[PDB]
Formats: sequence, structure tokens, C-alpha cells
Amino acid sequence: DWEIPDGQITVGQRIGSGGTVYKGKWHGDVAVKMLNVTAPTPQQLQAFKNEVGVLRKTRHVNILLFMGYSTKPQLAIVTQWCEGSSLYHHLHASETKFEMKKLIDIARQTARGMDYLHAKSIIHRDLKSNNIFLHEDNTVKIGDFGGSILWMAPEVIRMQNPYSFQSDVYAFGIVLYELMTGQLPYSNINNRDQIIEMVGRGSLSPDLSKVRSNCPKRMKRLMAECLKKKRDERPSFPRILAEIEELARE
Ligand SMILES: CC(=O)Nc1cc(-c2sc(C3CCN(C4CC4)CC3)nc2-c2cccc(NS(=O)(=O)c3cc(F)ccc3F)c2F)ccn1
Repeated sequence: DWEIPDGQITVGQRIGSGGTVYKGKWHGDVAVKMLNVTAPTPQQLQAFKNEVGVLRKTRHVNILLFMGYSTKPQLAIVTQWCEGSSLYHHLHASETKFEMKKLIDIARQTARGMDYLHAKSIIHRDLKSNNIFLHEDNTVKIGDFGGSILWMAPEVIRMQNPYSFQSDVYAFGIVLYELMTGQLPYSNINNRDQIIEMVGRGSLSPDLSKVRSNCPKRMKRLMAECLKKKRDERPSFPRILAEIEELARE
């Protein structure tokens, strides 16, 4: 089994909270995600092992690698350590001058991981650029599927059956929007309640006039399909992947 016994992991620097993520040492570098629980009930332990079971179904280069789990001294999930920062950081904080070639590659890699998860019947539920780690600045690692409102599909935003393969697709659409515009959607409306109301009712959607000159018109159309307010009108990942790989040639 994939349990790591007590004392094998050396916990280092805290990364962020929400439980808590640390850098650790275990046969090299790992990320250690501490759930806020020291004496699990024989009921929490079962929802934990249940979630571990989900993570263990993934083996793919664009999905954060599951490496094991801890019961003692604390419930914790152990993964590979990623170097660098999230796609969100690159796109919106540091303004990494990515050529359109790289931008497309990132989308393609994101599409690969999502298509993979969907094949294994896993709905992400929280895809956003903060959750796409750009390991060594090259490889997309999709994490955080074991504050999100800009990526929420109208049906999800309707305060709510809403989490589906198609809500993931919509969130992926917002990610394409981020990539192809360099911007977060609704940037000229800094109002959470307003966005919840307007996106929820279908009166507001991302401003597509903002996708850059360089964006293969074929990508812009694909992004529009992913963002269909009408959930059934959205493409599936197999189709999204096929599409992105083909335009990636030209
Ligand atoms: C430099 C660095 O931060 N490296 C790093 C970080 C992680 C992180 S970061 C991070 C958060 C921190 C809080 N915020 C904002 C402050 C930034 C959002 C992202 N989470 C991870 C992380 C660590 C372990 C598991 C997950 N996700 S998970 O759904 O539990 C998961 C576990 C698993 F075993 C396999 C896949 C998987 F998605 C993480 F997302 C994972 C691997 N490497």
C-alpha cells in the first residue's frame, strides 16, 4: 500500500493554508498537504482513504503526481514537489512574456490532463489558473481536486447537480480566456455580487473582443464553445483535445 509510516517525512517550510501545504523531504522533495485532523474518527479516516482512492487513479504527466499518504502524526497527502509558480502567477502577476507557441502548448497540456481526468470519471470541480502549476516553467501540473467564481459555469454560479464534466469545460474555457487575452474576465467590474448575479442569469460573459491578434481564430472559436452558457452546447474534452492538437501543428 501507499501509506508512509510516521517519521519518514521531514516537514519543512509552510507554503499556504486553506488544511496546509508544506515543502517536505522524502526520497527528495515532496509537497505535504496536512488536513486539519490529528485524531481521525473511524468515519473521517474512511472519507480520507476514500479521497486517497480517487487520487490513486491518476498517473499522467499533466496531473500532480500522488506519492503517498500519512496517517501519523497527522492526516496528510504527499505529492511531487513542483518548481516555480502557478499559471495564474505567470499570467497576472509577473507578466511572463510567453510567445503564442508556448501559450498554445500550455492549453494543450491542460487539455491533456483534463481529458485524462474525464476519462477516469473524475470531475475536477475547481479548475482555474491558480491550480495549474507550471513545473520548471514548462510542464502543466493540474492540482487541487482532492474565490473560484470567475471560473464557475452559470449553472454552478446559480448557487446550484451543478458540478459536471461540462462545468469543468467552462472553467477550462475561462483558462483559455486567461491564456489568449493575458487577462482575467470582467476586469472592468470589480464586484463579486454583481458578477454572481450577472453570470448566473446569463447577462454577462467574458469579453471575446479582448483575445489577442495572434490567437489562431480556431482557438478563439474553441474558447467560445467552451464558454457556452448552455451546458449541453459545450464540447467534451476528447473533442477539445483533438481540436487543440490539430491547430498546434499549424
Ligand atoms: C513551489 C511549490 O509551491 N510547489 C508545489 C506546491 C503544491 C501545492 S500549492 C497548493 C495551493 C496553495 C494555496 N493556494 C495559493 C497560495 C497559492 C493554491 C494552491 N497546493 C499544492 C498541493 C499540494 C498537494 C496536493 C494538492 N492538490 S490535491 O488535490 O490534494 C492532489 C493530491 C495528490 F496526491 C495528487 C493530485 C492532487 F491534485 C495541491 F494542490 C504542490 C506541489 N508543489
